[PDB]
Amino acid sequence: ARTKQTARKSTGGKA
Amino acid sequence: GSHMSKEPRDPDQLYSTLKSILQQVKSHQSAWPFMEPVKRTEAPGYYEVIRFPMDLKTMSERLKNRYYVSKKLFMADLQRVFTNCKEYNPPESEYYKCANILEKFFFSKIKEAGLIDK
Repeated sequence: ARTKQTARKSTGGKA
Repeated sequence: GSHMSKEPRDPDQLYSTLKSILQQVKSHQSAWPFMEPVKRTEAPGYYEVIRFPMDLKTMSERLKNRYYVSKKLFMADLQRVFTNCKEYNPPESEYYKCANILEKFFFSKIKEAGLIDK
């Protein structure tokens, strides 16, 4: 836990 | 110099080659997701698709633990990060293409590090 990833993953805007 | 520079083999020359590479792949923007393991669920049905989720973190950490005793091991993991990215994440989602972007860089790294052998 308490991880600071960057993979937006959740669909929102990536291109 | 003048040595082989095309066949690491040794678990040490490899480990840190792969260690500096992974470092560089990770250093390569495109390796921004592979860096750290995904939430497995925050991820839009990612683990549901990704039956093989590897991250540069576990890579350099496994590599750390002296797991990259093989040129391709290193690969199967890095190559893997790319696989999952390409597995689910679309080639337009900035994710997959990133895989291909760094994987390309990564490709120059290995071949330069005499790693890659396909």
